[PDB]
Amino acid sequence: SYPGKDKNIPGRIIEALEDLPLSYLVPKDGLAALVNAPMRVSLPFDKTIFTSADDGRDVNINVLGTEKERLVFKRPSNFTSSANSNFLEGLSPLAQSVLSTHKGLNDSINIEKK
Amino acid sequence: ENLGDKLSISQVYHLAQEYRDHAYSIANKIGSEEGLKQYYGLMNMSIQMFQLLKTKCTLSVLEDSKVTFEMVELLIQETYNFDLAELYISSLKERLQTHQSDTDLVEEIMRCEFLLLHDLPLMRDSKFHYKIALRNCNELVQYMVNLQDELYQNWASVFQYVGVMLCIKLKQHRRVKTSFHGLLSQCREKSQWKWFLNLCYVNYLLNERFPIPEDALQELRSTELHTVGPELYAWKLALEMVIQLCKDGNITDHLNEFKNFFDTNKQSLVTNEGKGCVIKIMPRIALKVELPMIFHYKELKNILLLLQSVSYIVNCYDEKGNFSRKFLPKVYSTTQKLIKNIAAGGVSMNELDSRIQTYKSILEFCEFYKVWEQTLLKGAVVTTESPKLGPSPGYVRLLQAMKVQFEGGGAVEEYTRLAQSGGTSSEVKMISLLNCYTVQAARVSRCSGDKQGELVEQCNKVWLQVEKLLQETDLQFNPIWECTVTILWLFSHFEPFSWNPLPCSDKQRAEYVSKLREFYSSNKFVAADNRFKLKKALLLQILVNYLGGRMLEHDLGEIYAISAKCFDMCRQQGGMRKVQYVIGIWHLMNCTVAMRGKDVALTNAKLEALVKQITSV
Amino acid sequence: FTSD
Repeated sequence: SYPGKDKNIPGRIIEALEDLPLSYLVPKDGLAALVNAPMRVSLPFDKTIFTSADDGRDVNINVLGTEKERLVFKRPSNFTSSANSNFLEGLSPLAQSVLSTHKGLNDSINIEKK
Repeated sequence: ENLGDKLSISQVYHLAQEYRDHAYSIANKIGSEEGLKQYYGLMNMSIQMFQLLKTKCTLSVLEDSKVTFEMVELLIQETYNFDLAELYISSLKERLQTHQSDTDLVEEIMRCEFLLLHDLPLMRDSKFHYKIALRNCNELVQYMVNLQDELYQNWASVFQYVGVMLCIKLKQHRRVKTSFHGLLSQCREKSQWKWFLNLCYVNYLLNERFPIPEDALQELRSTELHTVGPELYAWKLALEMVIQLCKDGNITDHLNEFKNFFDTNKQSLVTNEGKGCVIKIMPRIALKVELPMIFHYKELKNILLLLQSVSYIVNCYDEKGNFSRKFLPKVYSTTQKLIKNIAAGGVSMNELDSRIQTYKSILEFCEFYKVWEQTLLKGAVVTTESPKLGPSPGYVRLLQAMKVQFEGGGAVEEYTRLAQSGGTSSEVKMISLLNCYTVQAARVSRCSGDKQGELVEQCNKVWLQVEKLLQETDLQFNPIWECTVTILWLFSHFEPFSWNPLPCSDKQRAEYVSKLREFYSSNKFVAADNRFKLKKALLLQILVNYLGGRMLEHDLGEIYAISAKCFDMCRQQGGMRKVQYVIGIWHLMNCTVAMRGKDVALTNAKLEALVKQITSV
Repeated sequence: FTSD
């Protein structure tokens, strides 16, 4: 003969748990994968070429239009800097010209999938 | 006056190298849709330059190689032209194989296979291609072991590892476990190679929650710092830490070995930061390993704290959980400082892109384990916002099913659906199954016989899915898990814990009751040191002592001290009132029997106020 | 504890 006996309250421990999820079981799903990823295993190829200035070969780099290919670049998931605060400065002069020259091919294409 | 269009060959090639390496310096500076076309402009140029040298020049076999490689590296890391990059690598290979008997071309030819069988199929991420890469990678290995030279035995071991890494991607988990052992069994003992491959095995099992076989566990403990070097060793330490956190063990010894390590090797991870780990298997067989979270000193302490913080989640109420409510947000800021201050390079923008994406997942773990610490301490799901997938499969619809069970809604629908779909981890499958068996067993007791024929039916199913997913995972060695299995069997197969206890043999009672004694004898309010001790989980400790005090205690002063305690504990976390009540009836008997007069009076008032609240509006 |  105890209080609320007559009421509709659980009387046995298994019943007290119907609206109690075993929340002391904290899931660790994914934490090991956080150690293990991202992971790169790569193979260096450390060998110089075109050090011998002895080279009488020379090239006329007027690329652009001239098998098959049509390169498509990867739309990255994040910007790598936040916009809350031009990138050719530092290029050597030969380089900067070639880029002004072939400004037409810098009509690339960025897309995404896998 | 200078030329710009009839250049030496070394100038053409050094211009491809400059356009690339300039992109590698503005990679962490892209903030706009514009700046992206600048970055990929500099890469477009570098790729088409390397193509010029290949078509408009005559190159030696070594120049075709170092050039074709440098170009393919960019096709692979910057475009989706995987079919194309595979053309260049197969052509370069087929050429090198014409000269291969009058010139030494093994390093180049192996490096080609590595691109066809490892680097490319991973970036592709296509089950069809993986299935082909493996066909080929096996054909390669099965062919090289028939060459007795010491080089070809070491390269087969390299492609035996490429063979495994693919099976993991193809989720052919038996092949994975079989090969990893055949590979490790052949590697020269106590070698940095075997110890790296082994670190890969252990970490593979943890990702699938598979139980870690004994030899591998000793191989991990026996890793020597001076044969494996501070990068691979900080990985060995990370794995042991994670092994404890998984069996809910104690991590004090581990956080201290990490401190002994850090006191003598911190500069190795800061000064050497960037240069990676190189595993010299042989003269001219050296593999580079980059593990960014584990190898760079700052990045490691941030991971390492989130683990220390996930262990103390269950302590929550008033001590070690004060460590978690203090240090989970610092993970979030120190993780946020690693994103704002990300620096190139000189790696792809997309390398830095994915290292950001891992940092963004670490952010989502924190916004989760705060919602969990809020559901322990308060007995309800804060649910909140929406636009998150949960840092794992359906941690959202687990959190959302729990919010249904909390609301008395049963959630038998949600927990079966969550444990039915193949995408969910094996652990979350189990948490969903136990909560099911708990709700189904609760009904067998508190339901009539009309609904019970169907509900005795369900309780049997759901119990065996639990017998299963427990026996094939590493949870079977987590004491908090084995004990919760005991608690629930006894509660459902014994009166007065179920109104309609489920049938069982005398032998099965002898089993489980003898179990509970080991747990009870070792966790009862008289604390020791062994494999049966439990983290101070409140709900768990309370049920262990109600259950255990009620079945194994015979003295009456003893039984009064215990029920007095259990009863007072229940206030420590929210959402406990209906358990506090069933405990107070129990204390109320023990008081009346022991004639503790006043106690029978107070406990009546305490139970009157609980009935008032349990039936509130 | 807690470095920088």
